[PDB]
Amino acid sequence: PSMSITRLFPALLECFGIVLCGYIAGRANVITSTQAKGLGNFVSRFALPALLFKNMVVLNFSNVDWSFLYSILIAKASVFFIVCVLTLLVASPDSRFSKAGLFPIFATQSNDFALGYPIVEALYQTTYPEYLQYIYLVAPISLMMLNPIGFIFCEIQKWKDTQNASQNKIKIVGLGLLRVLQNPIVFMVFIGIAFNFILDRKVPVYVENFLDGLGNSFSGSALFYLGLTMVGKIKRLKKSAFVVLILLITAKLLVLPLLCREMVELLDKGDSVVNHTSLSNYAFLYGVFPVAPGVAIFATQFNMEVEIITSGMVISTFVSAPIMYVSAWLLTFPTMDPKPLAYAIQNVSFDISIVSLISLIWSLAILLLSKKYKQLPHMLTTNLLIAQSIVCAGMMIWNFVKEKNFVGQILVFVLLYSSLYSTYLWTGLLAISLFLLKKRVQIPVGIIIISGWGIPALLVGVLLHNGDSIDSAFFYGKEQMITTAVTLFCSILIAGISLMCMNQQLTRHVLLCLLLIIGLFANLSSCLWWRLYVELQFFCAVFNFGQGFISFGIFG
Ligand SMILES: O=C(O)Cc1c[nH]c2ccccc12
Repeated sequence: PSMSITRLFPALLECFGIVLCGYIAGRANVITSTQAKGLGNFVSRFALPALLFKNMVVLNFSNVDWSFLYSILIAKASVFFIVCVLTLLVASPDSRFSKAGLFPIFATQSNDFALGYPIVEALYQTTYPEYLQYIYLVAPISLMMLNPIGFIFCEIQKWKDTQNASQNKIKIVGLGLLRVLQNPIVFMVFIGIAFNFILDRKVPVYVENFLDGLGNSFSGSALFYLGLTMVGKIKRLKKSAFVVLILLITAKLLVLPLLCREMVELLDKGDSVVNHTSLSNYAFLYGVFPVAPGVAIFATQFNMEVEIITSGMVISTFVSAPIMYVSAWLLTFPTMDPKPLAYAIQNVSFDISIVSLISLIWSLAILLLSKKYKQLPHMLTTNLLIAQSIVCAGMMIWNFVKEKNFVGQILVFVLLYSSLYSTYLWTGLLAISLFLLKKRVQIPVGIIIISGWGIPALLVGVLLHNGDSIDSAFFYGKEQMITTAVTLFCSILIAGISLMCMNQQLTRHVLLCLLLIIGLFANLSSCLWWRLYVELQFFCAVFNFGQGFISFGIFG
């Protein structure tokens, strides 16, 4: 196989676990924001330049696939151009140039060294080791090609804000270009290239241990500092800022990886289908890396668009975790026969149910201990999150019970499927409560709760076979798909109608409902449908078990 895809979930757990460590440490004030800069300086001024220098000196340029680099770089330049032109057209005069600077940098600059490299290493270290080189070429060449342009627009803004000025364009260009040169990523690549040539790629035996020690310390240290910097960074954005942020995160995490993939398929005219495919897949995963923390640092250095950029970088980081897991598996499925693919979807489900369960336990613990479970709409959220926890238990039980008895499968299917219908129902009932709350009303909490669990249990009672199935979604056949479908059509209608009525704390609950409704749509589409089917089986499994992670992201 082209990707060791089984190595990705541990690598994401490493990455986002160490980010979560840093986030917990900042939240708990184990480290204050001023103490965090001590780690940030080590990370950025010592560990990163050592890592860059080391890898640059070792790098065999007579084995670089320049067509991959040109592809990713043209893809980034395209997204930069698109976001820049589109920003200049859409943004208002008073900050169009800061936006046209920072939004294209945001949309293109990846978290390549801290998050990209551990993930690439996990996937490709054994199967395609030269792909690890391209982190160190794409990420710096990306900066020195695209960042000066964005900085030039920030210097144009700074010039224009200094309204009395009439100063020269060459100052703007040189000053933007100099900020690129001053970046450790850029200058240690020039230096590392110089010592690649001087040293015939041999790092000196007596300097190698130092460069190992500093460079190897980078990854965890950077991920932890990324966690610390993520604390307190998502501010309540305006509607327009939130839509813009969604668009820019879509640029970074959807448009850019699609263009990376397309460009590799244009420009890699090499012969081997397997090499072409794995490189194409790597192009997509490369595009999926979150925004680099450096962009937020630039925004702070310019004092421009800082809330959008900082929030978006944080949100991009959190959103990249599932997108990257989901994408990498999705891109692996074409290479898998249908039974290895069935077990792959259960492995995905198990992996997702682990994180979701942990996130749900935390979310429930917060809602219970804060006693927010006594309030509305939070009590309905609490019931939804209980149902989501029982779904995640259902998956981990199903993983081990999947073909191992018969009546056990019925009890494992019974509780798990009833909870899955409940998650769907509570998604609608939650939106209903938001409408009723926004209306003023004596809200019928007891009826809402007992329906949100009893209607699911009655739906499964009505359903109560396919005993040999690996996938629980078909364990009671087409009649299960019908019962699931009607449940989803109920919940989608109920939720969409009640959110529409609501449109005539509570805002976060609307965001949860929107995101879950998009998920219910996937599982309804997949039920209405019954390679694209295995892909939406993945999106259904992903949602069915992973919905608790969305709940956590919005309440945590
Ligand atoms: O985006 C990257 O991978 C580079 C980077 C530079 N300074 C950082 C601090 C924390 C995490 C990553 C980085």
